[PDB]
Amino acid sequence: MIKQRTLKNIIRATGVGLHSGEKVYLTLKPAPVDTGIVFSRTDLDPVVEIPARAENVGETTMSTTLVKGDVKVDTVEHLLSAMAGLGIDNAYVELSASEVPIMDGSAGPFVFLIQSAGLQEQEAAKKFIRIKREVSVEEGDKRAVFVPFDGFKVSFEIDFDHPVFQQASVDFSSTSFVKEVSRARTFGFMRDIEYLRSQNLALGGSVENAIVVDENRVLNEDGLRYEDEFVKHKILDAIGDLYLLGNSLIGEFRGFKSGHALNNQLLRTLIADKDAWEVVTFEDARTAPISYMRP
Ligand SMILES: C[C@H](O)c1nccn1Cc1cc(C#Cc2ccc(CCCO)cc2)on1
Ligand SMILES: [Zn+2]
Repeated sequence: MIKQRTLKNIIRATGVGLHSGEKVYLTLKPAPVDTGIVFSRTDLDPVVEIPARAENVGETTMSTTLVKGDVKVDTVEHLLSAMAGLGIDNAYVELSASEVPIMDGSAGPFVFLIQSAGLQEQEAAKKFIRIKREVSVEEGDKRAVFVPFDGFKVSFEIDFDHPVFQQASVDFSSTSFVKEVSRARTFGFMRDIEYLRSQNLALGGSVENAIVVDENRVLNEDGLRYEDEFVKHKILDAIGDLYLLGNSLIGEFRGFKSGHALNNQLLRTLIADKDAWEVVTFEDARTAPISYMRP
């Protein structure tokens, strides 16, 4: 059967929050079956724990923020993307501050650390949420859509009014999340330093953790990791936001200029429409529509 997975070993990492600019220490730990992904602020006394679920998303401005009362865990999406890509069902994520570290701006450092720790299969069937009806949310010209699909696939399209320009579609049962998506970096326009550092955001942002773009070009000296890196990163963001569902998806997501707000809203509409989805397990991995890497 397709079995639940956790980490084989604990792993640690350190870095800076993109938005807050704070040094943060990160600890990923194994967790028992049906725990899901749980974030833990271990700098507070008592320790405050926020399950990574759609219901705990409190802010969606330029990142996906988990919130429980007055306590937040900011920028969960890239880490959650890495967990989903390697099929981690259960894990404690400890943090010494209010934000996941940005690392290099992509999921690469996370997938690397996870696979270094190794994966551990658990004796419980993995639960999947299967999309059985189209579910669509729109707001003005942006749209986010679930469509039934025998597998897992993400299509995205962005329309930035900028000289450097986009669309991509990836089927994750036939192409590698790691090779083709995980290295795609966070990005920001120099245009938006008015906006960002008037809202006191992106305090930790630099060329070390983001593609910086002026009116005409990428300012990073070594340029781009992929020709379509921007749209690839949006796909990475979506995978992260969709994992707040609490179970892995069988279906297709289509994004049209969507982002954190509209992705979360899709999940909330999905959850609410119980005719559009079902929980399923696979007693024989050989007949299942998706597959994962050997542990
Ligand atoms: C964090 C979220 O998941 C995300 N992924 C891609 C973009 N975004 C949104 C975003 C994007 C950003 C950003 C940014 C920025 C701007 C300027 C600089 C350097 C300027 C001179 O050294 C560095 C970084 O902040 N939030
Ligand atoms: Zn991102």
